[PDB]
Amino acid sequence: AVDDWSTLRRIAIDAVSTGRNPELKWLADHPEGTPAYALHLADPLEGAPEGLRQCLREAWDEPLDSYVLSHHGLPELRQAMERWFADDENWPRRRRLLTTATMTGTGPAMYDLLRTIKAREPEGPMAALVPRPGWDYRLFAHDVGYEPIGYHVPFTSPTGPEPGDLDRAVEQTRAKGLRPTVLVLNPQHYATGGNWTPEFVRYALSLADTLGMWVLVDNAYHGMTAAGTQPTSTVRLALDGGFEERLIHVRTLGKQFACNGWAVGSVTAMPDVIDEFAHRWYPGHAREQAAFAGWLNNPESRKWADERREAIRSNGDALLDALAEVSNTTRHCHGGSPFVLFEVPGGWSQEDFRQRLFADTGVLLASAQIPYAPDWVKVFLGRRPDRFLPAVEALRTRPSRAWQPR
Amino acid sequence: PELKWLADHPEGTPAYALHLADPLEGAPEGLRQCLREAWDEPLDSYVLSHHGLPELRQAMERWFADDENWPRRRRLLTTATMTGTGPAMYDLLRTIKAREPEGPMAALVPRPGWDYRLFAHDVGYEPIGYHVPFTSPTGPEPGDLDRAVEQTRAKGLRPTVLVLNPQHYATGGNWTPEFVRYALSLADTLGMWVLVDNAYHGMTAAGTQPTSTVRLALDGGFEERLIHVRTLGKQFACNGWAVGSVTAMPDVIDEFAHRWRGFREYPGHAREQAAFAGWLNNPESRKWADERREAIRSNGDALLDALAEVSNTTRHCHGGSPFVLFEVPGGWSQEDFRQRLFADTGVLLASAQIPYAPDWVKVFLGRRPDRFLPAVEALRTRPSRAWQPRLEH
Repeated sequence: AVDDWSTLRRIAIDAVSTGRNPELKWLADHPEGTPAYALHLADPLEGAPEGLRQCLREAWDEPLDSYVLSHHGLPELRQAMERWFADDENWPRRRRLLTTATMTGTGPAMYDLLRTIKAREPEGPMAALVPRPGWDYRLFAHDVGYEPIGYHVPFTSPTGPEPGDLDRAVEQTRAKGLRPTVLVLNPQHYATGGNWTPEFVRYALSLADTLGMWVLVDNAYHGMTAAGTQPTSTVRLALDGGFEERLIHVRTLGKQFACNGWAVGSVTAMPDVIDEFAHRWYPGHAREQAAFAGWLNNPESRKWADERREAIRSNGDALLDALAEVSNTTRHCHGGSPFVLFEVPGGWSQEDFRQRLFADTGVLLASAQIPYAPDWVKVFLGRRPDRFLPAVEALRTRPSRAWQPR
Repeated sequence: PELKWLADHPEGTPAYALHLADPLEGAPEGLRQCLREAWDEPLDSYVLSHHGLPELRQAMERWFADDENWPRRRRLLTTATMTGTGPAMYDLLRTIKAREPEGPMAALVPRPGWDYRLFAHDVGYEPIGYHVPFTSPTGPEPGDLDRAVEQTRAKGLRPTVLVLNPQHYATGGNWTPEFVRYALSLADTLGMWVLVDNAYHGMTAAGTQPTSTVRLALDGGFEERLIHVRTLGKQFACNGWAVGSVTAMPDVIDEFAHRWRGFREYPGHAREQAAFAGWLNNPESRKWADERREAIRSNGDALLDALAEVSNTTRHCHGGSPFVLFEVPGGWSQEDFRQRLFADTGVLLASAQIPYAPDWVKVFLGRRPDRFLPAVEALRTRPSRAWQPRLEH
């Protein structure tokens, strides 16, 4: 019965404009004293696991407020992070890649990695091959001086692009007179729920090697596939295939541990690359770095992550059942990243639909943002069940004409 | 180089690292208490407002407007910064570029000064330095700005941005109202944006009145292209927290927040921001800041006294930003001097980095007296030949 309104008010309401996104106006107009549930972002508002917050609390009296004098972050965090991800992703022990810590988000990290690659490569016309739909890679690419070229990602298939989808992007890059310079992969895919095939990832890695392209793999959701799913590990496939020199792995700790605002993540690449990245393109936030190191070295973190994969599975099942009671549109729950997709009832468009649904039920859902299929909705599943299931209940019990085709 | 010396330092003797603008202290206890007490609140998520956490944006706007004596009525809007005022100035420079016609642009920056030239070059401005005299406690004169404008004109560049830093990193200067007024009126005539960095505004030695650029600007009507930037880090002994503020006209902040910052960074660090709002909204934060200006004054006096005891060179303590400057004895480069001094005394100092005066040292004063004064005593009681001239006429 516990909702999100008090927290949404604290983080989204202000006396000046809070942003251009429509949902911020809906929140500003939301009736005070009535429930509101936020399922539109991969961002659990109930907060981080207690074990992590306890690490932060217990160090309040330690001198952790200054600059951090290693540009790569605290060694204790670098080590605990590389350990946790290498185990999670079954990295081989025989590797030359080194791991550096990032403290202001992996968005900024991939922006500066695109600049790092650009600095290492001969000046010329540069394409970044990015998944479409996908996360925000195209925005960083454009601002750094690459033309972003989308490769098709089907949302109706649990298994992601086929090799021919990549080939078509390479062909369009050549037709535009550009060199294919970096390929972004995101096999636990934001935000279709896909878990791309080892077949396609191996194809992508071999094609990149043939073309001399860099491969940037974003593994934000690798550890958050629904229980019973086997996530494809790009680093394992790449190193076993002998593609290492131009591999860059990026992964936020925030999506993994319900703490997006902590902004701690990791970048793993060849030594010369992480050296240029960290020095050319002092850090801070030692309190977050010290707290994460203690948490990741605690076996409770692995237990909590395992339990969360089971919650993602059961949460999706519960949402699917509710959607079946209130609606008759197509639904997907592919299990590869923690999102459910469903089609907007006929005669509605997705924005009007979500606005009306939020007014009638208090449940705020997100546009799926699929460019070739705009009128689909996406629902994030990576929340504690005691905070996700009340939102499902509101959908199942509060009537709305949003569900009825026009 | 300095970090290397620190590593070869013998274990068993005190080392005092005074070469950074960082006290290597815990942040004020009240601030850390605010962080600790909120450990069980749900503050781990992204912030959904593109200005940062509302309670912090509001508290820091109020605290700075009081500290800097801003007029109560103004159209400027204040946003929070969550990744450093360096990235913020990078994004502000890009916001300005997007609003001006294309063509070659100069950014006028203080020389010596902070690293504004690095951001300006990166975004595609040519950085043009204006002379900042370090011997005067009041900094540049109007003709120093006029010279940079004429250099800009001779290179066929449009002067597009002027960066002002009146509590100056890192000379100690406190620039005069007359100079800042001249700079604002000249920028307005030329259509230049004024970016004022006020990192050290609240950090002047007690008894020194910092010049408030925003007050002078708004009194004179120079609002439309004014941008204020100010970190909380240097003042409140918490460089690692990367919380600060930017204030500009509403349309400028919106583009900065939505497009230039907003297409790269997602707002976060709600824990730091809530802790700062609790601190700034506590009367103890103002009391602590006042007590800190007294500590900066007494620290600088104590260093000057110790220098008079062990040395016979020119020294400055201008009182406008928390730095003491002094000249190395004859026959010493600044690097050899600081390396010898650190070896003999355990006290590590910084180069002043004055390009027209290389062999000078600077000393940051913003640290607790019970931690600064032991370093001063080390300089007095540990003999060093660094203080003796190595030249003879």
